Amino acid sequence: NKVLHQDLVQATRRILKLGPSELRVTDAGLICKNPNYSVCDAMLKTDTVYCVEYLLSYWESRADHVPCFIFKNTGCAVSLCCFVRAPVALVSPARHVGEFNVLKVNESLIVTLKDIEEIKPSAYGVLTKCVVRKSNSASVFNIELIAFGPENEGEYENLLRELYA
Amino acid sequence: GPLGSMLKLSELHDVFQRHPELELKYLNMMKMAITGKESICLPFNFHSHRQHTCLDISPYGNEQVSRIACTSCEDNRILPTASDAMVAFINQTSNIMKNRNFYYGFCKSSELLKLSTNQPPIFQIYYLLHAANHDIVPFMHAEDGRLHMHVIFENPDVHIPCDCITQMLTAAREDYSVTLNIVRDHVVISVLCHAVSASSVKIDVTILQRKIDEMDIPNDVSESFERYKELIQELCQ
Ligand SMILES: [Ca+2]
Ligand SMILES: [Zn+2]
Repeated sequence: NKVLHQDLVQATRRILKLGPSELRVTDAGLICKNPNYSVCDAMLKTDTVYCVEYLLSYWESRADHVPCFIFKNTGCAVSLCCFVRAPVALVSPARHVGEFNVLKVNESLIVTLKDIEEIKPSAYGVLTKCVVRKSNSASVFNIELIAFGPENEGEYENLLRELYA
Repeated sequence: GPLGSMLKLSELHDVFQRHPELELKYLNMMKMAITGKESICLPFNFHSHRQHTCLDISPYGNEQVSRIACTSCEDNRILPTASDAMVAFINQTSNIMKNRNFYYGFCKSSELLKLSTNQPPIFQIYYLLHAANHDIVPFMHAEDGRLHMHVIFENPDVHIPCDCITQMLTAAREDYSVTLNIVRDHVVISVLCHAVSASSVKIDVTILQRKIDEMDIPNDVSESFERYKELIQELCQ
């Protein structure tokens, strides 16, 4: 369980490409007691593209739980708080993520795999990523979810072949 | 092709454990955007403009497009700021021929011109649009001592870059409203001045007005402008 806990944290740092100071970990003992605590909170840079779907899907891979992440606006930046199972209760103004979202300090945005499926056109050569932007206003941020296919389908298929040797 | 059409990413994880080296390779590869477009309903007021989103007017749809998804734009190129536009406003009399096109819009009226020297965002917005799209034609008119502007795009396919807009709204903020609209198949950006705030700079009206009178209006310009002036008058009323 400690190994699992670590596994998830180490992955989150890799996929989101976060430095040691940019990820906040809460300890598994204190998480085990209460179901409503995040396992890790990731500090996200603006104008940076983040592989949210692959991270969710890795979490669904390692866990037997439908993962639940949530974008929080801290005022001067957005963080992605990561839960293994959806919390029982959340910050009131909580809604699910679309292709574009206006995130206030008050509000909080939930991201699950099922919201991504709705956004992506096909399932087979499409990966969705997210981007945070500083708003026109000072306190507000935008979360953009956008779906992506490969540069070259040959290279992609080559890669898929190389993956099964 | 065959593997690509078949595999869901929920099946790649056990596979990426054996080959963690190829995970990053896979992740980076997915950079051809498919989403980030939506339709826009005219007249499109620029308070409705979604942050960090270019506009694309074309026969294949009037649509707003996200900046990451935008492929018409050019990553290397640097477009000026509202501040650069202000500096240009300040140096008008040094760039009269460059900005010939802007001055034609006054139709040799010195009153509309004098109003422009009290209202920088008019020049600024033109300057900013022109840098993005050189093939535009401005028309100036006044109401209650306030200068307004209509900017016609000569071409039917028009791409307004994201940062061009961001800067526009900066020069336009509070005092102005901007609306995009199509009329007779042409794109027209309408800038309306609600209130003339105090300008903290003073442009030399005389050297500007006198130097503008001296310029000759070419017949290509004259005849092309002649066509377009009508178009606006039809959109107004
Ligand atoms: Ca399959
Ligand atoms: Zn663009």
